[PDB]
Amino acid sequence: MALSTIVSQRKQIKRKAPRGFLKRVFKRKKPQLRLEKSGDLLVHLNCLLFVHRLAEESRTNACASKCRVINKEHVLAAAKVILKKSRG
Amino acid sequence: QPLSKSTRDHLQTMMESVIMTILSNSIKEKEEIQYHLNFLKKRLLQQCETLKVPPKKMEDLTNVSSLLNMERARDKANEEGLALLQEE
Amino acid sequence: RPRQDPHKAGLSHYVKLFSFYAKMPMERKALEMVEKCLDKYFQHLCDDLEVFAAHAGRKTVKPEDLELLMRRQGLVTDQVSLHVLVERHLPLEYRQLLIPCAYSGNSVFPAQ
Amino acid sequence: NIVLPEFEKTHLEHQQRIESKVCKAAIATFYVNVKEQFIKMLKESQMLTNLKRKNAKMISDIE
Amino acid sequence: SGFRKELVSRLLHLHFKDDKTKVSGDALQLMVELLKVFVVEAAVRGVRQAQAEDALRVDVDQLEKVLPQLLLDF
Amino acid sequence: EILINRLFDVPHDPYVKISDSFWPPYVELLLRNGIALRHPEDPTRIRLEAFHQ
Amino acid sequence: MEEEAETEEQQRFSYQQRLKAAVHYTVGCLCEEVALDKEMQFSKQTIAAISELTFRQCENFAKDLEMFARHAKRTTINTEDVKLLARRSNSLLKYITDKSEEIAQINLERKAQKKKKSED
Amino acid sequence: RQNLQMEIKITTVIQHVFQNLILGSKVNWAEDPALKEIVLQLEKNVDMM
DNA sequence: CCGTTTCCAACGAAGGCCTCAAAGCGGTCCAAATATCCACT
DNA sequence: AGTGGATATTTGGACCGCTTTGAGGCCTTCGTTGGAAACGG
Repeated sequence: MALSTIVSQRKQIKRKAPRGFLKRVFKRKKPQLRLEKSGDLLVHLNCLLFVHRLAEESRTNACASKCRVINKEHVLAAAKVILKKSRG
Repeated sequence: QPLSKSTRDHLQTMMESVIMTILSNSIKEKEEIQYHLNFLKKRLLQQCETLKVPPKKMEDLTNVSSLLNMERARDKANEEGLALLQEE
Repeated sequence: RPRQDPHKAGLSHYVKLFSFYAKMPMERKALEMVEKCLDKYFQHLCDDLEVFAAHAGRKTVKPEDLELLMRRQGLVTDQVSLHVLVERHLPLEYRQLLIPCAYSGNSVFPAQ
Repeated sequence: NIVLPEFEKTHLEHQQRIESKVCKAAIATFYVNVKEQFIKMLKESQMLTNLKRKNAKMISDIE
Repeated sequence: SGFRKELVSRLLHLHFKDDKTKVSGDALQLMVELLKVFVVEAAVRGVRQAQAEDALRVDVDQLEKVLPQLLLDF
Repeated sequence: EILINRLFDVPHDPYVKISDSFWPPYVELLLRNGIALRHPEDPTRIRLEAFHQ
Repeated sequence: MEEEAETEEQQRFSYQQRLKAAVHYTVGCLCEEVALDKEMQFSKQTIAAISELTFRQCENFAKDLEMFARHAKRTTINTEDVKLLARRSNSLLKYITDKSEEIAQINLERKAQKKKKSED
Repeated sequence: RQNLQMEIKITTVIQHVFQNLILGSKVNWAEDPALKEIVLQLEKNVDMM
């Protein structure tokens, strides 16, 4: 397999969430606010749902645009709608 | 042999549309005039149901003008081609 | 002698989750794209949480703000609440902390 | 072609019942509207069939 | 040549979850102008799509080409 | 007892709609301990796990 | 009992039809005043479609407004909920905020006139 | 025979329900022998009695 | 007696499956930072 | 919560058979096309 192409992961990594990374990001972005006890878990869940939406959209865009391998324009066009739908 | 229900639903949506547009300008005596309109519309539907007519055939009404234009273009093209061939 | 910044180390988890959910071979040029989209999404999420907390009248972020945001996103509704999504997508160690449960003489944890 | 006359006189089957001004105006307006629609759609149908058969004959002639 | 107050008042009251929730005057004033901005935006989007085609008139097709992203924005 | 009765009497439709009497603590306990299962289409209906099968 | 319920349902349906006709007249006026000075012509099907879609979107607007009002423990809707509802795209957000500034200076004018009348 | 089958099924269901309840209640059963006998007799089969 | 609609014979490519060879590296074993964490004070 | 000490983690090093892609063959089966024949004037 070429280094440019990555095969799909047959096994999923452990479902442990990087709570420290999310806390550090939320602190460096908005340091004036304070997150609650387990808000990072809800942020992780929202990120999981966003990634799932983006993945399915990129998959259908790549399979509908005469392609067996996900390219850059496919995920680009998927993000251009997913990012707009994810805000409210 | 009664007609097919395609022209029936076409007529019913056309009559709903014309009732709606004539009601758009109506200001006084709102509810009873539209009540009478739907009553007489259902009565005309019944009268069309009881009527009999020899069978005929055509397609949906949304593609009338487009098909007419395509047939006009094809007629002109065939005419000019036949004229050229005959002159030769 | 490898060197990895915490940002890429944090984003690699979601990148691998995306690669697993795609179920299709993906070019390497899409990884940085997914990372940039994740950064933009995190920025917009932080801004939305900030404005929601400001409108709520308090300085701290509470789970009702995230519930309102997910409801505006179309993910959470009155029938399909947040507990259903937590049970569907999260393991037991997080469900024990998020969803309240009673045991041992009506002892409820967390207090809800 | 045969359904059109009958429906036509249904016009005067309504005039004998309703008597209000604006109701009568709406009746006349929407009735002439649906009549125009009937005539135009049937004329378009006839012209479409004739044009189709003429196109078939003409392509046969050129071939 | 715009929306009326009673129109949108009925529209919002008949679609609410409970009639106990009331609408103030400034909110009702902003609602009609928001609806007007939305409809004029839809119209100008459709006509700009038609100009991208430079067709003869605006019909259902140019509308539905831009229709989804409009409500995706709103 | 209600869940067991619904499972044993109606074999092909053992789902029960969640009521106000079923407060979230006990329902969550039963769902976490694997005793009960939500309906795949609507979480408002729950059933008992078929242990004998 | 069912007959009276069905008559009330039909009365609500006639009310909805009147609202549809009114909003259709309004959107027709708007579209036919923008089309002429935007050098293009419109078809009636597009007018009907925009009418129906505006009617359907008003319900979503009402839902979002009631949600925003409930989130702040307020049974009445104010300008803050209408400003939050427009936060999806910043362009119309700024448009609505400057419109609220206009409403605010109008309220200032009304308050000044009321104080002047009370002075007399 | 049908009564035997029904009793076996009911007993299996009750056994599994009791086991899951004792597990989820988060109680120490080894200290109380009266419950220890039950939790030791729960797992064994019913038809081979 | 002759033109037209229709079923039948036939070439084809078309797709679907099978096989082999070549370039790649993921997986397994292994180093020594180093970073997650749990409570240290 | 700043300070701390410890132990599992992993990423770059190294190597072989599993891995997929590209190409060639070849087959069994539907379809478009030409034509003989029955029907209408």
